[PDB]
Amino acid sequence: MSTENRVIDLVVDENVPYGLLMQFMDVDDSVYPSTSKPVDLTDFSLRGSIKSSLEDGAETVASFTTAIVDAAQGVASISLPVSAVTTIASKASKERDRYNPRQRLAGYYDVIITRTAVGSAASSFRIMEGKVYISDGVTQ
Amino acid sequence: STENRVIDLVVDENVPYGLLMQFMDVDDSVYPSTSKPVDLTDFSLRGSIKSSLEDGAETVASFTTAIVDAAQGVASISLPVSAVTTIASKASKERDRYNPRQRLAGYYDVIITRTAVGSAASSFRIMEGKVYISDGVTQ
Amino acid sequence: MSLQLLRNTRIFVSTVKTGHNKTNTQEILVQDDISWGQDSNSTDITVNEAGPRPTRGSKRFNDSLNAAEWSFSTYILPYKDKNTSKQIVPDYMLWHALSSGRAINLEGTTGAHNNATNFMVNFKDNSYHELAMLHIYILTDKTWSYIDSCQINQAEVNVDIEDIGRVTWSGNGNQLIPLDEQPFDPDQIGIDDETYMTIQGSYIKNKLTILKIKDMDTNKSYDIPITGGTFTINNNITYLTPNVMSRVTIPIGSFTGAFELTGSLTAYLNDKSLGSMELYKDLIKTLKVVNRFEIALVLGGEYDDERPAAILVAKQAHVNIPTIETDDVLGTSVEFKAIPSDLDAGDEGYLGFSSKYTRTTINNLIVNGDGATDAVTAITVKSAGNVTTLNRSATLQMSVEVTPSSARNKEVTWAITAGDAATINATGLLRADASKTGAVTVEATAKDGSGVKGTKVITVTAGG
Amino acid sequence: MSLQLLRNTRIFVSTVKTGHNKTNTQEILVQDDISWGQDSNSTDITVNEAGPRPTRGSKRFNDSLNAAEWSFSTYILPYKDKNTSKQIVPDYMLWHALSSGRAINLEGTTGAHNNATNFMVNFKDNSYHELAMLHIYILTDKTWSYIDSCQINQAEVNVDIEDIGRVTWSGNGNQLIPLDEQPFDPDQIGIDDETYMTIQGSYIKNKLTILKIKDMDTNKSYDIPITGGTFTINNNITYLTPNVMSRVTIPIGSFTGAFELTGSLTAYLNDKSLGSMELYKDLIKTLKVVNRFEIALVLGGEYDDERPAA
Amino acid sequence: MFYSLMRESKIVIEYDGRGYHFDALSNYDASTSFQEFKTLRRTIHNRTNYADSIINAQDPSSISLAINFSTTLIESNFFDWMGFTREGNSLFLPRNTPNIEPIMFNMYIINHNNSCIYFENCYVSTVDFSLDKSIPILNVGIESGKFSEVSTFRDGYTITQGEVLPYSAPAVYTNSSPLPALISASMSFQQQCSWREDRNIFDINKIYTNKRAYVNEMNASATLAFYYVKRLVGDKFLNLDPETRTPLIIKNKYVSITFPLARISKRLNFSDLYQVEYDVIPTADSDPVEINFFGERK
Amino acid sequence: MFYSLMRESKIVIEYDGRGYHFDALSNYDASTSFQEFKTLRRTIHNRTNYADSIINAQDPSSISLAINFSTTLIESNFFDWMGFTREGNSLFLPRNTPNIEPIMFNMYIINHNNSCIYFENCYVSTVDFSLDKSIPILNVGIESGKFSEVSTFRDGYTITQGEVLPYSAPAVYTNSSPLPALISASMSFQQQCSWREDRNIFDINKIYTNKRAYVNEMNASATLAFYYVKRLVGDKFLNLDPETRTPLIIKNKYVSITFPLARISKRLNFSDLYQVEYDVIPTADSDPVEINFFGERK
Amino acid sequence: AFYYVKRLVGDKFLNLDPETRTPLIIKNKYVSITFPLARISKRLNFSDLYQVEYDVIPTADSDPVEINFFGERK
Repeated sequence: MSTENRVIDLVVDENVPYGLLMQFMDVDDSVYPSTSKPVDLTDFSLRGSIKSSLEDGAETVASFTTAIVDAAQGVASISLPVSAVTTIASKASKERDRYNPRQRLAGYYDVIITRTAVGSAASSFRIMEGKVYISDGVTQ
Repeated sequence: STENRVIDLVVDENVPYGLLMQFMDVDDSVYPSTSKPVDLTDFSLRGSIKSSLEDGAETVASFTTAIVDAAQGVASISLPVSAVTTIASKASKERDRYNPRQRLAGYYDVIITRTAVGSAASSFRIMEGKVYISDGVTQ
Repeated sequence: MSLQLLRNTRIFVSTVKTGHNKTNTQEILVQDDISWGQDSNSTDITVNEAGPRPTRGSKRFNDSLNAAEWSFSTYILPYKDKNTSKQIVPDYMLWHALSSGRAINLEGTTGAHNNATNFMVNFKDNSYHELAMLHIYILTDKTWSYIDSCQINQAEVNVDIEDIGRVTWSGNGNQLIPLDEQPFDPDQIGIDDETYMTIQGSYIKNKLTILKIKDMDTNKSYDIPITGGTFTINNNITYLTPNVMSRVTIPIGSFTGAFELTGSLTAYLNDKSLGSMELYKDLIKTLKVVNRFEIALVLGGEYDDERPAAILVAKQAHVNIPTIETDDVLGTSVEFKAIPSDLDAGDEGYLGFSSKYTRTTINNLIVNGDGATDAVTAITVKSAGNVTTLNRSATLQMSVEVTPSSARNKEVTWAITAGDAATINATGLLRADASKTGAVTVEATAKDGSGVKGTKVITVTAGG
Repeated sequence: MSLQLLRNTRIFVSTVKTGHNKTNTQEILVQDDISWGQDSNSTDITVNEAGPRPTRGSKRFNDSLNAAEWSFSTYILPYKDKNTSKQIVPDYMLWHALSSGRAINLEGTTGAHNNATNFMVNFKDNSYHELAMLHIYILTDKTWSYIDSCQINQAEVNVDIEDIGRVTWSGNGNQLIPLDEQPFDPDQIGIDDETYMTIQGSYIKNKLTILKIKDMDTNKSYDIPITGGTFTINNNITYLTPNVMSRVTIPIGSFTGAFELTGSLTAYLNDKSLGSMELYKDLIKTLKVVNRFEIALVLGGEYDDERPAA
Repeated sequence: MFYSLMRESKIVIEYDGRGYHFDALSNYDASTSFQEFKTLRRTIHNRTNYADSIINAQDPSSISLAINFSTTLIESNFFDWMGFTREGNSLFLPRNTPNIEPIMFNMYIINHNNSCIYFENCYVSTVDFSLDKSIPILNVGIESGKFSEVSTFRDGYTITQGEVLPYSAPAVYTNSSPLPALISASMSFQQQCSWREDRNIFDINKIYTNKRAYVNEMNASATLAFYYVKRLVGDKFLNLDPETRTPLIIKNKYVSITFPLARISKRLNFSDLYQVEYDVIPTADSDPVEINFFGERK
Repeated sequence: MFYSLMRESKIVIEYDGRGYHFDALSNYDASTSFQEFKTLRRTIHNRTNYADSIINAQDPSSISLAINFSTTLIESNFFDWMGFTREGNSLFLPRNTPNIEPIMFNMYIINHNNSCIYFENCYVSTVDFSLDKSIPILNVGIESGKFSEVSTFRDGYTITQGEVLPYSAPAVYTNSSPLPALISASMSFQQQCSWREDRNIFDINKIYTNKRAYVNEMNASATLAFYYVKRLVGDKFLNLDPETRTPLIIKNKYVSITFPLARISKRLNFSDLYQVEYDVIPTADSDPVEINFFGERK
Repeated sequence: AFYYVKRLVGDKFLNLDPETRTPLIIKNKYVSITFPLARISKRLNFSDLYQVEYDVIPTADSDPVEINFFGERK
């Protein structure tokens, strides 16, 4: 009955690899209390992309590298290497904000988890969405 | 709590600078928070002082990292008096509002790093902020 | 032993109280309506008894001094100086202290900064509790005086047709101080005859006033011949004075209020297409809480040959619901206010002054923000190899040609508008498929906001 | 492509928004001082910080529309019409909407009702929260417009000697609506030359103004030659508009206030019997909390032969 | 950065999995706060100056909305959620409170840039509107247990309030005999619930939020203001005597609150013009109080 | 029908069978109300929503009159009715309260068309007037037990207040030495009675009205406001020390309140111009407090 | 007293959650009150422009609260 929070804004650090890991857990409310079992990520793949705008025809700033850490514990990690961080930093907006000159808007990102197989239905699902920001660094 | 990486350094003119970081790992599960210090193995810190955040900015100076007493977690970041003079040379002539002795010299950030402790380059930024030169009178 | 006349007053604007040179102080050509002064507050303590033989006596105490008031009017007189060859208005530091709170830097890109094409003022850097600080120096005949630590409160500009373009300045100072000795030689700092000739060569006449208004929510440009108007740049600066019972006090510091860029524009009702009547009817029919209008008031007119002009641009403006002003000839009033996209973004509007505005220069000032940066004027989209059609399952990577050839932003976006028989990417590589037997279109628009259209009707068929 | 002049304005008063005929709409002969319009309210939201580098930006919202204001002046022009042979004033529905809140019925005995002798207006039936409802139609040159659901707020009558008898109307409407198409042919509904001649035959001159004042507590009629005066019929009508934060709003309904019939009469002091001096001295000598006077202001004068009068 | 303007907001009430976006909102007021346990342990050893304060609970929020009447009558759901039984477009005050706990619902206060404040476990505790010579408006008062900040939300695109109803003068009747010289008819309805605080030792080192509540009572009330008017000497209909049972109805063109039997108490004020004031409550055995909602044309 | 205007009214006080029409009345305020017993019998069987309210008593009325001083001095009867003993035109504050119960009288508030409100079992409970630089006026406060509506009444055609007394500046003396720099002399007199509620089980199903009352105490008080004035350094006459017993008189051209021995407490305010404030009450063994009423020419 | 300002969606630095211990300083050009560790409670008002209100007190084990008095030039 409560609300979800699909909109998440990420903040990356320039010159540093960014690593985010998501855990999918099955839940239920019954006579016995909340029973949680990790979701088995088999045939589950992720794919995320970043563009500088929502409107059609937006320039693709970069794309995220997807991997699954532990299927039994239902843990998947979505991250990008340091070179991708530099690429996004180059393509970010040059407009600074006072009280914190570090952060600059980089664009919008989405993540779809999908399960593709002959017996599996062609079902996709946008797990998250939001904007990507950059914390500019001076080292390196 | 939350995040407090942003702290500004005020270095003194004509005086060598040295900062002593007692790395620590507090956990608030138990009401008296655990005072366990992190153990400094396979750790290196890197920090450069660069005027402004724009790309291609000239490197005003570079921090000199010291790792001592790894067991109890403490560490030192420092730079010689010559580095202090080089920083003070390029500092802006406009003085800070709250202190008429400080002048903005640039930006900085130090980055911890694990080098293949588990075949992973787990390097993340520790702190950040602005470096301020405080004009001296002795010399 | 002498009387002082107002006609012999000379006003100098300074940023320094010592070391006065030609880059810190210049004379400001003022008019008859110049005024300055400082008022004082007092109080009367009176005993209020009720019995017979009551005490009837008062007593006065000086308790505080008010902030000094000054005001004067000047002509908008853009010109180019021989030293730097960059268009500059003589009272440029007034514009800077109005626009931004940083040190003056005409080479920069915020506040009052000039160029080889035009003099520009933008309010992108006015987020300060104490804007650039001036010192008005007043010279009446022989005696000197000045107001200490002034701040430009506002600048009134009245669009009064059959009159010359003029701006009225107002502000406040900490204290008016009379000076017995000459601060600087007014003969040297004051403007000489050569620059006076150069200035009087360029005058802005309020009669030749064209206005450019466009509804950003509907893309409808209106043709409104103005009758009279005014716009203000207001800072709402309030001066703080301490309260001390034992000694009189003068203001110590100030704090800028809310930056307002409002206006009011009167015009007659026109039944012609895209006239005043259409704008009034659209505004009273929509009845919207918020409006997005682009307003570009161009004092001095637009012409192919070089003419002086002063331009106010409001990118995202807010227009009040108009009212009909019943006179011998029916009219209306278009009261507007330039609001920013975000509160802490500034950029509510900007101004461009120059004695050399060709129509293209003001157009690219309006659409690009600078008179020197060229802007695209027209586009015809080009296919890959002068191709006129396409068949099923065939690519068409279309290109673009733009005019002028020196526009700063030569890029375009891509879109499909009419028909559903193809798809286009960011680069422009149009792609189709089978079962596409309809006529589809392709469009392109520039990223500088010029409003240029690139269209082509490609006759995609089912193939041979 | 045309400019519109105020001199070509023509005003029609209607009780219906459709089916306009000669019994629902008539032209009202207005003067130079005619005016109409509608104002809008707004608001500025400004951030008021105290620190260094404060935010200096504002924002405007249209929040509501005010009630439409209209006003015009007309000459008091009684005459008899050929169709009914009953004395009637051309702007009679204005008088009715001022007087009573019921449907117009000139055959009745309340509000604006006429006769073979005179046209009469009494306020015996004005106990209504919403008086008779009009619709002012404005024709400037070629374009049309009208104010929706008007109400007669007041009627100013200024007794200005060496001038003609005139009445100034004021009121409010829900909304001013511009009409692109012609509602009704103004040539037919507008007054023709015959009734214009009949009207201009009868004019009321404020100079020939006799006043009849009598103290009902003492039975003392006074002879007061007037110098200048005015009387008002006021309804104190207030228009209610709803407050909605998301959308602009126009007034929705109204409510009549307290009906006031005041006046002011200036005259010179006369030492003659039953003059101004006697009235002034009696009034300042009695010093009574309440007075019972009979006042009959007769514009246009009284004469043995037939004369126009209000 | 992003400032939050009240005028640029949207209030959506989430009930039964459907979003009731309440447009035609004149003004709303809300606040959020936390409860602290601040004790100062001054001892003979150390007469300290620094307190021991820990935040352990969320103070319940008190949200008040002012909503204009609308043609689609979404605002009657506030009576529906507050406990009234429904038949057609008329709301009955039940003889007995139906359930122990009130009807709980969530509420969103949307703003630009995915900003939102999420009030949960809300219940309608007060609804009162004054039928007067100004446009009627009902001020509802809801109390929340838990407030939160969320990124995505529920926005009532379809379920919304229509155009505001035009003003119409109120009139109060006894059966069908009008009561003369009305000034201001104010109606009040309440669901005086109470939070059941169940903060226990298992919630130590955690923030507690109220979750469950019970209804102490429901009631319908009205205060009528008249001018002291008498038509006869020693009149029987209009006087100051109390009326144990009398049928009353406060009628409008769009709403009519009916008391099948009413207990009226009168109060005379010797003001500039004498005013009498009624205090109308339903009797013990009176039939359920009616509240009709007529959109247009009754 | 007939509306009731305050300006068109006449207040007549009925004492001893004679009507004291108190003209020169600046303003009066009054209210009438009833007492209810409203209980809600919510049970586990039926958690009802309808209360059990019965009107069983009339709440005592609190009528306040503001009366200008007059040349015929009818207003001194308020001191006479409140308990002061009379000798000539001077009213004494008795050493002991004479009777247990106050002096009861009825009061009418007449209006046009035979309309009236009849307050019964009234007593004067407060009288205070401020001698100041404005026209003096004494606000009397009476409490009623029973209010009623009557057709015919008592109207004081003859017994009426004359012309208002012209203003005269107040002056306060000690013996015959004037006290300088007076601002506002305010005098207060009270008869702090209390209603004896005797509502019993024989009054069930009936409306009860208070009938009998007893005097808790009478007192005379005055608050004097001066400007802090000193004539000498270390002055003895004018200072801030309390004065256990000192003869005081607040004198006017038409009234003079005398304290044969007074207990004065002083209070200094550091305002724009320093002001001292006295608190004058008669001592334990002081002679009766005098209140003289001079019509004209003393 | 602040204005309710957020820079990100789901921001961590600026929110309504209580802060058990955080170093705070209310600084001026002539005075600076320092709380080495502070207990902050937040309160949001849905006024014309949303305002948040803090309630800053020093913690139990916080170092002494500083009050500096700078005459001129710090």
